[PDB]
Amino acid sequence: AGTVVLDDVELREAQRDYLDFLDDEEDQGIYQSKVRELISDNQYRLIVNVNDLRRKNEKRANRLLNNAFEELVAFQRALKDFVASIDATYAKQYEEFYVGLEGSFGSKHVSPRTLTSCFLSCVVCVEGIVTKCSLVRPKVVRSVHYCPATKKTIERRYSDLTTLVAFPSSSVYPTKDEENNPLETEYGLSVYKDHQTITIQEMPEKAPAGQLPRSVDVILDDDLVDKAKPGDRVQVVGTYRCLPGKKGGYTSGTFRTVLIACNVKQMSKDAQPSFSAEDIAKIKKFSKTRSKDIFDQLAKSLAPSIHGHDYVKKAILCLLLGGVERDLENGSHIRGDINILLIGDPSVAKSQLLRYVLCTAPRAIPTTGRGSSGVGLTAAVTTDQETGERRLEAGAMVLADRGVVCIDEFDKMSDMDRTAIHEVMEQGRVTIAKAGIHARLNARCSVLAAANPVYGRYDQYKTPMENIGLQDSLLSRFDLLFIMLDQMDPEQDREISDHVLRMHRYRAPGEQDGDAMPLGSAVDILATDDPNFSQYEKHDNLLHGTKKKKEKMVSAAFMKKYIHVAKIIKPVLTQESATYIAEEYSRLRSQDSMSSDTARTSPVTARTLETLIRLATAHAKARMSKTVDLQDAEEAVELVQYAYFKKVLE
Amino acid sequence: LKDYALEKEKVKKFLQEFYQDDELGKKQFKYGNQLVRLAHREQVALYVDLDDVAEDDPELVDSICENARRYAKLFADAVQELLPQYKEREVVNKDVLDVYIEHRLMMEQRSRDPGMVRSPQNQYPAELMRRFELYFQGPSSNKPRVIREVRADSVGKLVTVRGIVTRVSEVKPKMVVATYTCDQCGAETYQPIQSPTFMPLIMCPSQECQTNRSGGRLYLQTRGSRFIKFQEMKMQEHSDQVPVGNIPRSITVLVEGENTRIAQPGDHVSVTGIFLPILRTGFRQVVQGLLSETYLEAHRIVKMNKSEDLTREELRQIAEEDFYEKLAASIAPEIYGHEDVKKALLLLLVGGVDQSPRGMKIRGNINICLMGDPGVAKSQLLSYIDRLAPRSQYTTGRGSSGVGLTAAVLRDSVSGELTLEGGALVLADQGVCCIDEFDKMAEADRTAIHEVMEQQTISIAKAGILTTLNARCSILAAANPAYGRYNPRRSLEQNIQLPAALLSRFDLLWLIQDRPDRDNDLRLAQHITYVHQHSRQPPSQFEPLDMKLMRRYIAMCREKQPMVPESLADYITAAYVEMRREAWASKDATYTSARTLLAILRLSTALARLRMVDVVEKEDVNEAIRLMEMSKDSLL
Amino acid sequence: SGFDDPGIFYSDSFGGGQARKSQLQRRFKEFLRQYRVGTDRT
DNA sequence: TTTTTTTTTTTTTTTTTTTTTTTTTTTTTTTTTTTTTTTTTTTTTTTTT
Ligand SMILES: Nc1ncnc2c1ncn2[C@@H]1O[C@H](COP(=O)(O)OP(=O)(O)OP(=O)(O)O)[C@@H](O)[C@H]1O
Ligand SMILES: Nc1ncnc2c1ncn2[C@@H]1O[C@H](COP(=O)(O)OP(=O)(O)OP(=O)(O)O)[C@@H](O)[C@H]1O
Ligand SMILES: [Mg+2]
Ligand SMILES: [Mg+2]
Ligand SMILES: [Zn+2]
Repeated sequence: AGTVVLDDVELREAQRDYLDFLDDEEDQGIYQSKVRELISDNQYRLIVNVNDLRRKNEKRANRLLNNAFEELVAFQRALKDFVASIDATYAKQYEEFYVGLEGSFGSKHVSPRTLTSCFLSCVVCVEGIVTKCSLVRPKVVRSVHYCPATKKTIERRYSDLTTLVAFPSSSVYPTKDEENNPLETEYGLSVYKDHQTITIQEMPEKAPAGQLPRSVDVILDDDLVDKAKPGDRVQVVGTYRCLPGKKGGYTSGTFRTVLIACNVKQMSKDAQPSFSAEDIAKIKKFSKTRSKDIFDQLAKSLAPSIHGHDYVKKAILCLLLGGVERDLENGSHIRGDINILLIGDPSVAKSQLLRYVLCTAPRAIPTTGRGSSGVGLTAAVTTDQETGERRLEAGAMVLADRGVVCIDEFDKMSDMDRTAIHEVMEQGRVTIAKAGIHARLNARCSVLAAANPVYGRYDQYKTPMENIGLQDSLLSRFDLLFIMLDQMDPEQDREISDHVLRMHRYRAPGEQDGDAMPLGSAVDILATDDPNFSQYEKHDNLLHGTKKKKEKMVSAAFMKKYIHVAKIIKPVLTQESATYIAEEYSRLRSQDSMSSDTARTSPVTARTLETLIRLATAHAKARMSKTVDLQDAEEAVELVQYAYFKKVLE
Repeated sequence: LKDYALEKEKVKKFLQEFYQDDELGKKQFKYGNQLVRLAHREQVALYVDLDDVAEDDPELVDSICENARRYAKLFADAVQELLPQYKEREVVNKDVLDVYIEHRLMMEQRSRDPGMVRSPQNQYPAELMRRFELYFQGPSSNKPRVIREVRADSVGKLVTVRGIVTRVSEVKPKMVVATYTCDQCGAETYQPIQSPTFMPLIMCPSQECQTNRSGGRLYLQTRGSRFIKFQEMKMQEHSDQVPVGNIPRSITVLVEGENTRIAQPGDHVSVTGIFLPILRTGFRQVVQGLLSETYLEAHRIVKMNKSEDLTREELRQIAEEDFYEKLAASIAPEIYGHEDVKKALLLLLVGGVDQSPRGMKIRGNINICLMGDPGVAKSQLLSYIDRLAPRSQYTTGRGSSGVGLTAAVLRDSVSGELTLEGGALVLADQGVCCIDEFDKMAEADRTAIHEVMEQQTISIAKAGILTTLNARCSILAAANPAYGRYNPRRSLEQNIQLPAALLSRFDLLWLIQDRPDRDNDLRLAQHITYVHQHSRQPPSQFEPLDMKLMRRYIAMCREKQPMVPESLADYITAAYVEMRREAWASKDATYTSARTLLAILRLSTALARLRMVDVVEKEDVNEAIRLMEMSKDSLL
Repeated sequence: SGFDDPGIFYSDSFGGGQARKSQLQRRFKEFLRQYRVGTDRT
């Protein structure tokens, strides 16, 4: 053969439609700005919301989603044309520009179980958990060969025939000149694109509870390779395709299918935020208006469904803001995470606070007493069994690096596990070694833990030392230790019960009118978008989640935005704050700090001094202060003074 | 694009007339002298510093870095063609490879007939005749890369990466040029080897056997063939360049030649090399295309921070009477207090001197157990000593237990068989093993540590393994004595809770207790707030030494074997018998044995090493005894 | 690595019954270059 | 310059050979991959005086 096409009508029309869609200037300017932004960010993939195409062109959107390969070829040619129009040299740098897809794939949004053969050559959106990743390998796309005898230089092109027919002429590597002079390959002048394969499995929480998991293979090519690691929950948008078998004279009719990714995005749509100019202005005004009691307002707005526990909510706000790590020049390290332990009577809502943090913070990992044992909590070392090499496996605390581990039923863990937690809790790292490999994994996680005292209910007539069952070294790791009692006072009972009944009465606004909460039975989730991978008035409207209109509460979305901005602040200890903190620490170390019939809940060590510093720093962050002023220090000291002592009754 | 004849002339000019003033402001033609040494077979590897090339041809450096195999070949050819005119005398034929080379050259000139045109396949391959290796020291203008980020866009480029060596194979003969001989003809056949495997030749291609149309079967021979020292190492990302939720990424480094036997497992190295593919033939691959494995082809391996391989004032502070105190106070200056603890840790770093009398080895290593209350910088001191010592390993709790401390037999990858890999106590052999949370260590590990601390070996007689490992490592342990806290209502040996054997193995059991104390708590809190405020320890009388300088001083003190005089024997004996009488008389004392006397002796020899004298003096003994006494001071 | 194929190289013979074709070709060559006509006076 | 026999000589074929071109064409082993056991090295819940 050797035929060329003379202005194919469908490809011409498609490229015209796609370039019309991309050239957004008479329209809102969205994708024209996006293409500028990839030029400036020095990238060559544009992610296109398919809903925008449906809005602009139903016919393109449907044809693209149902005939993915040639449509995507048209739309990448149109993208290259458009990029050249904006900037021809940038378009000259990259051989091809790519298009990823995003948005709402209605029936094309599948799971690895539901990705059947009717989606072949369609765009699909598959969600699952990465079970295995291959190594990132380079695949040669253009080899350059020098002939030392003739001084000639040769280039050979290898087209991407991953899912196409590949005749053997298409894969020969040149080794000889025409008259059998040897060629030497120019590695630096050749072009490679790196290639990866991952397997996506149906998420265990979404799989039918009875049977074995279903998987799909995914080919990742350049820009997309290291986007996912084993254990990650990801969306992969791409084309579902049959791979060719080898040449043979006989075939079973059986084909091996893969998904060729055009886009990979993490479930952590909570690990990447989006700030508009108005959002930033709102944050700045919220911080400037009341730069004194802003912390209290944020704390009291934290777990609105839980009544009470004002100090505990302040402490959780400090944990969510964190301190600042000290990275000394000689490589030494002081941690900047706050670890909190909640001891208390049954049914005082400490699991509710852990659940709130789980649904609120980014990179938050849940774990219960005996459901994460040994190597499931810190890292593990296993042997590859294919290459025979040792590999690392990240446990709960490595996966929560720069995040939170919410350890529920902390008292029901084994002592082996609780002593494995020590190094992560203080030095923020996991050190694991077998013979062929030794690593030091970063686990810079804060620990929010909830436990019951020994005897299940807290005895008020015993010291907190013997109600908590924890040894002093472990207790020292937790910088704040809250005893949450069930004081059966009638007045506090009235407060709690009125609150609880108001939350049991609340009905969502208009969305519901007397109806039930759907179970979400695995075909309903694929019907809509996944909120996990999905795409701000500073206050909530008041109805009866609160009794009366006397004090406003911060919006959850705005609070996420505000805390994300404030977490980056690095306030500095001022000399007055440092002197005050030092004096308070020396007072607190002393016996006069505790009266008679009051007892220490946890020991006061140098870790308590860093606790004061970290709490004061978090308080300063809440105000966006850039300095740790005396008010921050005294707030931290009252937190510590509250948590570290308990009156014992007779 | 570019003419390689012009480029070879460029590199010839650079080699011939590049000069510096390296030896005391003297222009010396840096690469000409090395070419002379290479021509006389007195030097094997030539390292071309691309900084030198950039000094007078920066675009040559850019070409080198963007196609590095080509320029390694061009530089090797230029050196080959320059060597004959830099030869001043006759090589003495150091080895057998030289005998083969000069017999081949002799016979080629003998039957030369120079004007004749030979076949292109009828000469010696260039790599068969070199005896020199050429490597690049990458320009300092190229920033070091992260192993994760060395990808397909850097194939064929000269890159530098940094990492920890996790696994390095033994040096093995990799064949470079296979040599065969014929049963008919008396010529030699040569098969240069680029692939990871080769198919040995069968027939010879000689002219005399092509004329005769004989069988001419050829026989593969190690004798005339050419091999190179070859190692395979794995190298891991540093903890500080791994992304947030990830594990470190390994790269395979193919080390060969004069670059072998530099990196051992656990070393922090910086490797310059070319990033190259290995074709993935054979594997019935899911994806069509030419997929390949990658590796780093090593050019320059440099051991970094703690693995790193003096001015008159320097010797001035070494000879200063306060050198011991200054070094000890440089130990983690961000931890306040712990002055004598830091002195003991310094002695552990220096160590005593091993004695081998009449076939009965007694170690020189010093072991120290810090058993203290919570939050007293034990883990910080352990971590500092791990950062500072040259061969140190840090282990915690039970994350590296069992074969993470001893050895395990593991499937080799290079050939494929069962190779022994050492754990922490082998990677820390002749260094420091920092064992944190010692009281919460699995009992099998504790028994292994018994044998390590006295015999300095690990004996294993499990199924796949029957060996004795060398573990000549000092042990720096940290523990909490009993229930987290020291309580005076109970004796030592009850809140120490170490068996007399294990307890006696430690030269110093340092007790730390943080009893509250208002002015002392203020001093600590001020120190800590300053550290949090400036990311450094507060100014003091004497600025603490750099870790590089501390390492240099400790290393100099290491090869300083001092002896114990006969004159001190009575003084030392009296000190020992005294310590032993308090142990017997006291009712709150730990186990005392002859190991206490050996501890005196090796502590005092470490002090003498710190004074860099060759004879232990009474003040060294005096300070050693004071340290042993302070180690149990907190219980007073 | 496993991309290029250098050739095979061989050397000349380093020395070492019924004459082989190599020896016969050598004798033919020496006849061509050593055959001699004429006489002492001519 | 009317009649008249050899002479070719262009046109039908036919032979006919020599040479180049054309036409035809599954089975059988091997090997990787996956999924199983199985001895051994730990290691995690069992109890006492
Ligand atoms: N202010 C409050 N105090 C106590 N309980 C509350 C409060 N507000 C709500 N609750 C409700 O109490 C119920 C039980 O709380 P939860 O299960 O979180 O208790 P818990 O402390 O985890 O108990 P346990 O220690 O046994 O696990 C929850 O349904 C929660 O909604
Ligand atoms: N002089 C000092 N004494 C005690 N603690 C200090 C001192 N200087 C700093 N610190 C702080 O102590 C904190 C660390 O606790 P550390 O590493 O001491 O635990 P540890 O000694 O191993 O105790 P545990 O027995 O609980 O494991 C560090 O953040 C460090 O900044
Ligand atoms: Mg609970
Ligand atoms: Mg510690
Ligand atoms: Zn031969």
